[PDB]
Amino acid sequence: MDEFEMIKRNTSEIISEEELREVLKKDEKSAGIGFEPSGKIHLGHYLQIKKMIDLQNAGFDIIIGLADLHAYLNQKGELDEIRKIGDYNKKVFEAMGLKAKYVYGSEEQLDKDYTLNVYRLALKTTLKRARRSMELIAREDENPKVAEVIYPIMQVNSIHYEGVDVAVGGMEQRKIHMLARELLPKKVVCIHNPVLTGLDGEGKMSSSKGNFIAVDDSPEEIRAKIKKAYCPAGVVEGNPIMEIAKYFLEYPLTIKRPEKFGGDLTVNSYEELESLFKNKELHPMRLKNAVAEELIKILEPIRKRL
Amino acid sequence: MDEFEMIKRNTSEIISEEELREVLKKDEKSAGIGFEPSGKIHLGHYLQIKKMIDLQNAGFDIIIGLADLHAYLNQKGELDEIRKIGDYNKKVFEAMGLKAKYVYGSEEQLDKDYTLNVYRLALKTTLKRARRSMELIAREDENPKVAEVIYPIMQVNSIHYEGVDVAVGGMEQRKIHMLARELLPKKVVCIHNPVLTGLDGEGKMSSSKGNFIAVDDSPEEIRAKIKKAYCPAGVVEGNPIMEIAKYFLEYPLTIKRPEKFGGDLTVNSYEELESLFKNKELHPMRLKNAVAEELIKILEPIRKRLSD
Ligand SMILES: N[C@@H](Cc1ccc(OCc2ccccc2[N+](=O)[O-])cc1)C(=O)O
Ligand SMILES: N[C@@H](Cc1ccc(OCc2ccccc2[N+](=O)[O-])cc1)C(=O)O
Repeated sequence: MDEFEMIKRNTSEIISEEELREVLKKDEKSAGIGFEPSGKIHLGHYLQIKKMIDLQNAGFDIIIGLADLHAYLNQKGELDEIRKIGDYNKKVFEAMGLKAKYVYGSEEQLDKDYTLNVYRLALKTTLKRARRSMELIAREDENPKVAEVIYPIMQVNSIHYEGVDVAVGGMEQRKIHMLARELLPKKVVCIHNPVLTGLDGEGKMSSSKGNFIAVDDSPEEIRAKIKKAYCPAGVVEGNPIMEIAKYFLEYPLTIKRPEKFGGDLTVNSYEELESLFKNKELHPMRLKNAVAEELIKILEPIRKRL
Repeated sequence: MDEFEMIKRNTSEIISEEELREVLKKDEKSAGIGFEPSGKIHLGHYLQIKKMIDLQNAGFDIIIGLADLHAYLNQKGELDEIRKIGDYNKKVFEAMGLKAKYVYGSEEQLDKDYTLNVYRLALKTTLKRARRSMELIAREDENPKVAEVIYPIMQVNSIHYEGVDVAVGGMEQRKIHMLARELLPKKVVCIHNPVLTGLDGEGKMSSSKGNFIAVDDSPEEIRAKIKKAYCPAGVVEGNPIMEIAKYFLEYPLTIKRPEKFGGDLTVNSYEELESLFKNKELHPMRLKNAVAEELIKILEPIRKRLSD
């Protein structure tokens, strides 16, 4: 019910709870997230988009940032019209149902007033702090580059020119946000979403890793990717199919099971599901076939809307 | 003599010797230097301006850069209207005889096309490279700031957007210029002028430490400032008064001396003067007063034009 807990849902960290409550009292508020344009949109993008719609529905005006520059800066893509990728990216977010104010990076990040504050910011940032903020975002080049330390201050100075009271992002962005809370004049609050494990089970879910499900993928592809996933019995930590169960699932839900071995088991909470998978009452194969079907149902509207 | 040797004169290093010749053969040609604007213009600035005039005499169109932006980036000053300070510096350089295209930094270091190339350059520059190039130009901060690593690329990028075939500066700016030779497509020629030691002798000449002789200093000060200089008999290295004779005074010179100790002696070259000090044949009080009197003469026209 309460808009606080609706926002706090599935959020690993909120800095801070109290500070959020004070700016909830304000009449007009803004929340902002930024995405580097990626070819295929995966589930980790959806989870963040969910929380923006939660803030949007809570009265927030939403700013979504497309970091077309950081593609060159972080060597993500040496393509000119990456905006074309971001166009589709912008379209996919609208298909999910988030009407926001999409601000491309190249529009606002070469202005003289902004570039000045970037140097002003570099006057207060130390080399050690900047590298520390990029331990989970950068590429960790053997011969590191000057662009690595420019990425955080541009990230921090962007938050300023967007003036968003709420700054959202993955847990990867925790350190740049703490740096931004230190240097920026206004103390924006930070909402950090959990990092999804991949279907490989070894690393985080990223498109380049290939361990990703796409809202654009075909129903049979979702069946196959899940069928091969790292779903171990008695494992809830590091289990990606259990992560899908925690976030993108709707309760109650019916799991088909013949009565000889148990019976149709309707679950009403992930904590119920977590207790049954941990004590080995539910088999991974059964969990995979169940989680797959709802995901196909949930991503199907977003699919046809494209 | 020839425009080469006039340009080589009193230069520590020229990268490259063969390249400068090819630049001189080109009819149209440009050379550029840059200065962080300071309140008082000491002798160390005059030496750099001289070599621009030597480049200007050879036909090089000259560009002087005023690093108004780097007044904050290196924390040289937090004052806003540094322009008025640098505007006084403009006329000061003209009195020395240098008419040039003065380009303020802030008027171009914030453009869209310039800023973008800074990032594109940061995608080819490593952190260790920029940190080493800043060794002689740093503030020796305990916790280094990101602005220290940003500074050299802006220089390397400023050199590009000025397209100056000849990039000239102090010997401390060597590594920044060696970075521009590696990164920039046009291999600009580098001319490195020596570093003048300060009157204290322990440090170098800077407007901060106060061990400087300004071109607007009053004639009695030049005598008193030189009177308390580190002039060690028999040492030419690290001798500031010796360096004044090497780069600024004109020859031949006759030092006044009673006959009993050798009489008035005629020195026709700094090498002869350098030989006498090593051979103890010349006392510092003599060399001090002699160097001072010749200096006020040289600084007299520049000093008068500033007045009124
Ligand atoms: N680091 C991300 C990419 C990224 C790049 C720039 C960026 O700053 C812009 C911004 C910042 C805070 C609030 C709102 C906005 N905004 O412009 O809407 C945000 C994200 C990644 O690793 O994907
Ligand atoms: N480093 C100096 C100050 C300094 C600042 C900027 C600078 O680059 C600009 C430039 C460079 C070469 C040719 C032309 C131009 N230009 O843009 O006119 C050069 C020197 C000091 O520490 O005193």
